[PDB]
Amino acid sequence: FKTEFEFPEELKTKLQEHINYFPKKRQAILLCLHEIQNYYGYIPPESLKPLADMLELPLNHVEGVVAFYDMFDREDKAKYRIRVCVSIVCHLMGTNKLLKALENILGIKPGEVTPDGKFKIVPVQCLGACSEAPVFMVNDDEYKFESEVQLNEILSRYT
Amino acid sequence: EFEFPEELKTKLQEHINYFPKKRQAILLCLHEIQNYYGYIPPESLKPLADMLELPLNHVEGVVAFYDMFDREDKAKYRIRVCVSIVCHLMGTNKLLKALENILGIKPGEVTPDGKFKIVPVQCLGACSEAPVFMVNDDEYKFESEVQLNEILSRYT
Amino acid sequence: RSYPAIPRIYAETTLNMLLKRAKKPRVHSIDEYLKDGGYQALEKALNMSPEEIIDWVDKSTLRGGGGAGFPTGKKWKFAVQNPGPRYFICNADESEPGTFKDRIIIERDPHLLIEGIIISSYAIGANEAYIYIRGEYPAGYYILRDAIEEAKKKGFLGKNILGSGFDLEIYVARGAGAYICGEETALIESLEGKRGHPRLKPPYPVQKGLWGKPTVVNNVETIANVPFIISMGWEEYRYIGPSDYAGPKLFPVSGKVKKPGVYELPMNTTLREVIFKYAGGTLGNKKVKAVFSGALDCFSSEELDIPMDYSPLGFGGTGTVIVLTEEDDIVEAALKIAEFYEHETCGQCTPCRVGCYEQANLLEKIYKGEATEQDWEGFDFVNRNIQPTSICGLGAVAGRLIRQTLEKFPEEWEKYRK
Amino acid sequence: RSYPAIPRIYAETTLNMLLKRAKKPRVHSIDEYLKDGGYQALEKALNMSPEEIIDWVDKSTLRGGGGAGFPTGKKWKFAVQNPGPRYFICNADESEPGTFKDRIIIERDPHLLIEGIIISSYAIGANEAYIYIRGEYPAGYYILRDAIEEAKKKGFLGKNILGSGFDLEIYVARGAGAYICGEETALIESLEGKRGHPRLKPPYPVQKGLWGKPTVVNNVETIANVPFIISMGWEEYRYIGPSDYAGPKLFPVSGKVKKPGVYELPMNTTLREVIFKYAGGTLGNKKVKAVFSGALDCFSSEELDIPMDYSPLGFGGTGTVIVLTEEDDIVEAALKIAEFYEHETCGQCTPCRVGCYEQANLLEKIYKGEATEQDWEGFDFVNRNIQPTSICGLGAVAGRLIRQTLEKFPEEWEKYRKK
Ligand SMILES: NC(=O)C1=CN([C@@H]2O[C@H](COP(=O)(O)OP(=O)(O)OC[C@H]3O[C@@H](n4cnc5c(N)ncnc54)[C@H](O)[C@@H]3O)[C@@H](O)[C@H]2O)C=CC1
Ligand SMILES: NC(=O)C1=CN([C@@H]2O[C@H](COP(=O)(O)OP(=O)(O)OC[C@H]3O[C@@H](n4cnc5c(N)ncnc54)[C@H](O)[C@@H]3O)[C@@H](O)[C@H]2O)C=CC1
Ligand SMILES: Cc1cc2c(cc1C)N(C[C@H](O)[C@H](O)[C@H](O)COP(=O)(O)O)c1[nH]c(=O)[nH]c(=O)c1N2
Ligand SMILES: Cc1cc2c(cc1C)N(C[C@H](O)[C@H](O)[C@H](O)COP(=O)(O)O)c1[nH]c(=O)[nH]c(=O)c1N2
Ligand code: SF4
Ligand code: SF4
Ligand code: FES
Ligand code: FES
Ligand SMILES: [Cl-]
Ligand SMILES: [Cl-]
Ligand code: NA
Ligand code: NA
Ligand code: NA
Ligand code: NA
Ligand code: NA
Ligand code: NA
Repeated sequence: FKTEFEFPEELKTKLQEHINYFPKKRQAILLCLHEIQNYYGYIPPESLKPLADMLELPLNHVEGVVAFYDMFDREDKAKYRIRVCVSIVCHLMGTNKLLKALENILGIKPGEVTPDGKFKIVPVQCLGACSEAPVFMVNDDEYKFESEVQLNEILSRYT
Repeated sequence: EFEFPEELKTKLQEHINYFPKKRQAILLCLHEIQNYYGYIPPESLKPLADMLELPLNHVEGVVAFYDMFDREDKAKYRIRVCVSIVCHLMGTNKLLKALENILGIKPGEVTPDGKFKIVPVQCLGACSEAPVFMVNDDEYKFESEVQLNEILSRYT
Repeated sequence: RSYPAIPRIYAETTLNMLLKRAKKPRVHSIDEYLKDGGYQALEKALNMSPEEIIDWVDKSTLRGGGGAGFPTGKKWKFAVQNPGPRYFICNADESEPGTFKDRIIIERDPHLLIEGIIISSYAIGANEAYIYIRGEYPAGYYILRDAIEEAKKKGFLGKNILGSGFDLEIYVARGAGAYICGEETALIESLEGKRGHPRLKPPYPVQKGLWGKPTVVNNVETIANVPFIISMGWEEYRYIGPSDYAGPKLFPVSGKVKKPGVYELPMNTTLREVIFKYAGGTLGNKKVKAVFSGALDCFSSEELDIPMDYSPLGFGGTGTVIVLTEEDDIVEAALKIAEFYEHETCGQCTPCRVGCYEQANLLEKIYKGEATEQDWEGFDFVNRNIQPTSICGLGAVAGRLIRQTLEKFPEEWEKYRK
Repeated sequence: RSYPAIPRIYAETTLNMLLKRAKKPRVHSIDEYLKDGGYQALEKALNMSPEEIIDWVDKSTLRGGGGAGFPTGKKWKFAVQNPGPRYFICNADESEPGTFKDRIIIERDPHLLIEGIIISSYAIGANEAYIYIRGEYPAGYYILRDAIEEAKKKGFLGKNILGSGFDLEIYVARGAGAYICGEETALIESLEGKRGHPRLKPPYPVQKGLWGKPTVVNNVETIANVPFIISMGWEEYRYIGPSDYAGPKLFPVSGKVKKPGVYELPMNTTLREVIFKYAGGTLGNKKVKAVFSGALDCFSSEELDIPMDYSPLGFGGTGTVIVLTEEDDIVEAALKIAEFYEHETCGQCTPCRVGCYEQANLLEKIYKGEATEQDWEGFDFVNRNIQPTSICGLGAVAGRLIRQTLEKFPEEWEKYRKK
C-alpha cells in the first residue's frame, strides 16, 4: 500500500521547468522548494530525496538548505501562511494590535495552526514595507493592518 | 556634360553586371543614384539610359512610375511616414504633429537646410508597430515626441 | 555585419515551423540554421527526382500564402508541362495594408526561404531564380544578399550543387514604391526592367512569364513551407491542422489588439480565437466592430466564428487581421482604404484608373461633409464600377471592402449623408 | 496579468529620475516605459565601448545604494582587469529593517532596473546576469519575470542585442528567508544552490565570485541610476546635488512621521529636512527622540542637521530613516534590533553566533526586569564582543546601534538597571 514518494506529474513538470531555467540544475533548488511548499502547504520530508535526485545533489545538501532558509516549513501543513512582521517599525506602529486581532478572529497565536489546517501565523522579520506598518502577508498577498474589522474582511477572502 | 563620379559609376556598373540582362538593373541603379544625390537628377537619366542600353524615354517613364523616386527635392534624410489604415488608426496624426513640432515641416516639405523631407507613404508592412516611419533605410515605431526627438538627433 | 534598424515585430507559434527561429527578432545566420538541421531538406531533395518533389508538394495540399490560396503542387505541374528553360520567382513585394508576415521570415530566417527557393527551383527545372522584394524593405534586401553569399560559400548555390549536377543562381531585385508590382505579371514586367503593368491572364506565368518562358511565382510564406514538406514527408505535413486545409499559416494581426504581431497557427483556428485567444483580446477590452482582411474584405462582429481556412465561408486571403473596435469610425476607415487604391491603380484600365481616383475623391468629400447629393449618388455608382474591363485583381476588388462597410454598417453611413 | 496584493507605499521626488514613474503605485509596462524614452540609453550605450561606459559611470560619482556607498565605476574597473567570463548580479534582497526603497522600483518601473542591468552587463562584458530577489517579495519576482519577457520580445535581451553582437540573459532567483543572503558573498553561495554562508574577503566578488569568476554585485538603486548617466551624460548627471555626492538618492522614511514613504532627494538634504520638510514632520507633532538608520546606527535629536551623503559626518547607509518620538522606549526599540541580529546570524563565526543570541537573550531579561547583576555585566560584555573573528558585516555591526543607544540615552537604560 505504501510506495516510495513520487511527485504528482503536474508538480514534477513545474520542478523540471525551474531546473531547466538556470545554466546549472542545482541553482534551481530554492525555486523548487518554494514550488513544493506551495503545492503541499509545507515541505514533506519524503519529498527531499527525489528532489535531490532531480537536482543531482546529495540528500544531506538539500536537507541542510531546507533547514537554513526560514520560509520553508517541514513541520506544519497550512493552506494560508499569515506572516506577521515582528521587527522594529511594525512593533512601534502596532504589531501587538494585529496579533490580538488575529487571535480574536482565528483563535491562534504565533507559531500555531487553526484546527482546520487553514491558517498558520508565522512571525517574520522586516518585510520591507515599513511605511505601511504594521505589515502582514497572507501567502503572497501583503497588507497593512488597520483594524480588526478590516483584518476580518481581508481574511474572509481566503477560503 | 553631366557625368557620374567614378565611385558611383562603379556601383552602377556592378548592378548592371549583376543580372543576366543589363536592363534588369534599372531600379537598383535609380536607388543608387537617389542615395548618392539625395534625389534623382533629371540630367542623370541620359547617361544611365546609355549604360542600360535603353531609350531615355523608357528610363523617364520608369522614374515617373515608381513612387520612391523623387526628381524635385534634394534631401539628406527622407522621413517616410505611413498614412495607411492601421497607422492612421493608431496615431499617424500624433507622429506628424510631433514631426511638425520638432522639424517645423509638414508632409511634402523639406527643411530649409535641405536635411529632412517628410514623405507620406502607403503601408510600410510594419502594421503591428503602428504608427510607423522610416528615416532613409532605418524604420521605427513612433512612441512619443520625446522618443522621436532622440531618434532624429541621431541623424546629423 | 550591420543592417538598417527594424522594429521588433512580435511573433508567436503553436506549430514551431515557419517561426521556429523567426519567433526570435534577429537575423539567424547559416551556422545557427545548420545547427537546427537546415539545408538537410535540400540534400534529401537533390537525391529525389523533380517529379517526386512536385508529387510530395501536391500531396501536402500546400496552398499559396500570397492571397489566392492556389494549390502550389498543381501550379508547378502546370509549369513543367511546358518546355524549358523555366524561371522561379519568389514574391516578396508584401505591400497590402496590415500584411507584414513575409518580412519576418526574410529578416530573421532567410535561409528557410533560400532553402525553399533552391528546392522549388530544382523541382521545376529552373536554373535561375529571383527574389523580388519591395524597396521599402531595405534591411530585408541586405539580409538576403548576405544570406545568399553564405549559402554560396557552403556550396548550396552555384554550379553542380553538392555534386547533383543542378545549377542555380538566385538574384535579388528591389521594387520602388508600386503595390501593383506584387501582382505576378507586373512583377515580371518590373524584373524585365519596365513599369509594373499587369498582363492579361491567361496566359498564366507558368505558360508565359519572364522573357516569355514558363515561370512559377510563389509568395515567401508558400516557399518557406517547402523545406518542411521534404523534411517531414507529405503525410506528416498533411497531419498538421485539418486534413483538407492542412499545414501552418501565418496571421499578421494589427489594430486594436493587445498583442499585435505575427501568429503561426493551424487553419482550423477561428477569427475570434486569433483575436481573443492568441492576440490577447482588444485594447481596453472594447467590442470588436469590424475586421479588415487587409484591403480586401470587411468582417462584422457577427462573423468572428469563421475558420481561418480557404473554405467558402472561411477567412482566406493572407490571413491579415486588422481589428477595429466600437469607437472607430467605419467611414473614416473606408476613406483610408479608398486612398490606398487611388494611390496604387497602375492606370491601364479606364474604369480602374478613374474609378479608384473618384472613389477616393468623392469619399473624402463625404467624410469632410462637403458632398452634394450628386457626389453621394456618384460615389455609390463609381464604387460599383471600378471592376469592368479590368485585367488584374486590383480593379476587381478596389470597391469590395468599401461596399461591405456600406452593407454591414448602413446606420453609420446614413449619419454622413446627413 | 494579476500580481499579488502590495501595499501602496507613498513615493515623492524633487528630481523626477528614479521615481519618475515609480511615484505612481502601479506596474509601468514596456509601452509606458518606451513612451518616456526608455531603452534609448541602452541604444546609446551599445554604440559606446564598454570601457567608455565604465569611464562615464566612474566620472558620474555614482556610489552603491546598497549601504556601503562604494564607487560603482571603480568597482567595475576592478572586475574587468580580471579575465572573463564575468557575471553581473543585481542584489534585490533588501531585508534591512526600515528599508523598502528598492522594491518600489522593482514593482513599479521594472524596465528602469532591467535597462540598467543590460547596460552594466555590457560594460563589464557579462553575458549572464542575475537578479536575486528576496523570497518575501513574490510580486516583485512575478513583475520582473514578465518585464524580462517584454524586453525579450522588443529585442533588448537575447543574442546579438540590436545588432550589437552583445548577448545577455537575465535569470531571476528567489531567496527563502535569510537576511544574510543580501551579503554579496552569501548571495553568490545562494545562487550556486547552497546555504547563505558569507565567504572570507578578500577575494572580493570582482576577482572571485559566481563559480569563482569575476563578478559585480550592485544594488537595485545603484543599477537604476545607470540609464540616467548614459542618457544625460556623466557631466550633466554630476550637476545634480553636491558635486562630491552627486545624483539622486532614495530615502525610505518610516515610524512616527506624517508621510512615511520613499523620497527621491539630492544628498545635500539634511536629516531634519527629510523628516520635517519632506515627510511632513512627526505624528502628533511630538519631539524626535531618535532616528535609527535601519539596524545600523542610532542618531539623537542633536544630530539631525547632518547631510544625507556618504561623508564621515553624513547619514550614509541606505538612507533608511526610522523616526522614534519622545514617548518611544529606547530599550524596547534596542531589544527589537537585538532580536533581528539574533534571528539572522548565519552562525559560521563563534562570537557572532553566540553574541547575537546572548545580546538578545540578556536584553530581553533586562527589558522584562528579570536580569541579575551578572546578566547586566554579561550584556555589556557580549555587546562589545560580537565582532571578533567575524568574516562579514553583520558580526561587525550587530552591537553598533545598541551601543549608540547606551551612549546617547544613558538615563533610559539606567531606569531599567533599577528595575
Ligand atoms: N501577400 C500580399 O501582401 C498581398 C496579397 N494580395 C492578394 O492577391 C490576390 C489576387 O491574386 P491573383 O494573382 O490575381 O490570383 P489568381 O487566383 O488569379 O492566381 C493565383 C495564383 O495561381 C495561379 N493560377 C491560377 N489559376 C491558374 C491556372 N488555371 N493555371 C495556372 N496557374 C494558375 C496564378 O498564376 C497565381 O500565381 C487577392 O486574393 C489578395 O488577397 C494582394 C496584395 C498583396
Ligand atoms: N539594502 C539593504 O537592505 C541592506 C543593506 N546593508 C548594508 O550593507 C553594508 C555593509 O556591506 P558590505 O558589502 O560588507 O560592505 P563593503 O564596504 O565591504 O563593500 C561594499 C562593496 O564594495 C566592494 N569593495 C570594497 N572594498 C573593495 C576592494 N578593495 N576591491 C573591490 N571591491 C571592493 C565590495 O565587494 C562590495 O560590493 C552596511 O553599511 C549596511 O547598510 C545591510 C543589510 C541590508
Ligand atoms: C494587386 C495585387 C497585388 C499582389 C498580388 C495580387 C494582386 C492582384 N499578389 C498575388 C500574386 O499575383 C500571386 O497570386 C502570388 O504571388 C502567387 O504566389 P502563391 O501562389 O500565393 O504562393 C501578391 N502575392 C504575393 O506573394 N505578394 C504580394 O505582395 C502580392 N501582391
Ligand atoms: C548582512 C548584510 C546584508 C546585506 C548587505 C551586506 C551585509 C553585510 N548588503 C551589501 C552588499 O554586501 C553589497 O555591499 C552590495 O550589494 C553592493 O552593491 P552596491 O555597491 O551598494 O551597489 C546588501 N546590499 C544590497 O544591495 N541589498 C541587501 O539586501 C544587502 N544586504
Ligand atoms: S485593374 Fe487597375 S491595377 Fe490592374 S492592370 Fe487594370 S488599371 Fe492596372
Ligand atoms: S559575521 Fe555572523 S553573519 Fe557574518 S559570516 Fe560570521 S557568523 Fe555569519
Ligand atoms: S519593520 Fe515590519 S515591514 Fe519593516
Ligand atoms: S498601415 Fe502603416 S505600416 Fe501598415
Ligand atoms: Cl545521497
Ligand atoms: Cl534615347
Ligand atoms: Na522583422
Ligand atoms: Na513594390
Ligand atoms: Na511597491
Ligand atoms: Na533573503
Ligand atoms: Na566587489
Ligand atoms: Na557635500
